[PDB]
Amino acid sequence: SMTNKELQAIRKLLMLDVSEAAEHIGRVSARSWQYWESGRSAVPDDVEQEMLDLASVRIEMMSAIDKRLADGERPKLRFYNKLDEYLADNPDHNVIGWRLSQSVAALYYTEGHADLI
Amino acid sequence: SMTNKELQAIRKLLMLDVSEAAEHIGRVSARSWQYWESGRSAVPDDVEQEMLDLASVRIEMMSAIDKRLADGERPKLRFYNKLDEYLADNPDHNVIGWRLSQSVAALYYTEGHADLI
RNA sequence: AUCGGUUCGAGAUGGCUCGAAUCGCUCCUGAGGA
Repeated sequence: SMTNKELQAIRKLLMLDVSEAAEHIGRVSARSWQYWESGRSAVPDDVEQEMLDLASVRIEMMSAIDKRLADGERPKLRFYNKLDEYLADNPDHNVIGWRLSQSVAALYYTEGHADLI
Repeated sequence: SMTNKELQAIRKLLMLDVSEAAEHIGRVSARSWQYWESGRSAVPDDVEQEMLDLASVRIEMMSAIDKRLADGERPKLRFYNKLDEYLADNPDHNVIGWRLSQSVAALYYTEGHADLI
């Protein structure tokens, strides 16, 4: 059972906007998502499960970069500034994968391990 | 020199809004900060220096939680929903420390090391 | 006019229906205006 604070924490960590999360994860309007983050309405179960699943996918993304850093190379990571240039390189992905790509790449750029292209 | 992608990456990692960074870090209008992130105008050096200094404060905070994690403790971290609630417990801080606190609390909640109150 | 971001207000309160402030896109002459 979630809490509005930790729901907002997971949403802000994965670099999602309110309307993007409302359309693609909630399937609700943005006002309903704002009422879930405010505690006026209780967070549903499936939203909790899907956000925990997306955090697991983020851990699977970080494991391969740790695997490459174990091999002594220095990775180059793609930081797409716009969704259309992301979809030019990615046929079968959406805005969630773009946000996950940005949130994974920003971490390893800030820690000094990798480079952004 | 710092590219616009790296500036946007560090800004989105620290959970700062455009207007907040434009007022306190940039001391400019938000229209100019969008030009620095869009690539129409070059990033000034004194913004680069400030963002790297702030990221070092974040690394210091993560080390400070990790030294408590080394004791076998399960730390209960504080996530603040509002700026005035943070200012009640931190009279001499401002909005930047609130955002940094929120990012560190979200990161340690997500990976299972900590609990949120 | 139209379209985006952030923060909020009501209502037999439901994953619902209506609204508000402000910053932008656009136009003019690290800035100011409608």
